[PDB]
Amino acid sequence: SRSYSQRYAKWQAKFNAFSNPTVASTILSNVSPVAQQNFQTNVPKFTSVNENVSAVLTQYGITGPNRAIYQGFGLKVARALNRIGSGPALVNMINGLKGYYISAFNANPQVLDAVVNIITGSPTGYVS
DNA sequence: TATATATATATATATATATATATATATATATATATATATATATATATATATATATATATATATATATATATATATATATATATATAT
Repeated sequence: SRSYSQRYAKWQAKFNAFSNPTVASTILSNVSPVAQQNFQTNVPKFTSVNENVSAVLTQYGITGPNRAIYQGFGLKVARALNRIGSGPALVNMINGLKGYYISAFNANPQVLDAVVNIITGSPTGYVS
């Protein structure tokens, strides 16, 4: 276990280390092509979500930051999908997620279902 | 010891020719400048008057696009760390 004093102390030491020209460049240049792979591998998956969800939002007349609300929701759905996969667990996730957005951010349930209807292909609850 | 010839100089006497300068007298031509008088042309600037075009900036008014940051609101992805929980 670690107290704040300890949390910070070590954080500082590592931050300092990293800031060193040679340390930063050593690490970053070594993980360059690796990171590139990872970025390329997963990012396109979410871009397509942003696109399709955007299309939906335009059909629903959603503008400004309100689009951003639903986009965040959609992205979250996709995230869970990637880290969990479709089926039961995803259903459990989406149900809670909807509750989160509906009541915490006053997102419109109906539109939220429209978002799910794209990413998953249908509203949740039932697997299909 | 003298004389002669051939070259390298210096002088005594004047003259001539050829080059390198300086002056006395004016004029002419050709170049390198400076001025007196105006005008013209061509370039290098500065100003008086406005306008136009092209570039280098600053602002007044809003909007748009492209990059460099900071924040407001959440979410996502990718990397750099710290922790909460176990493996």
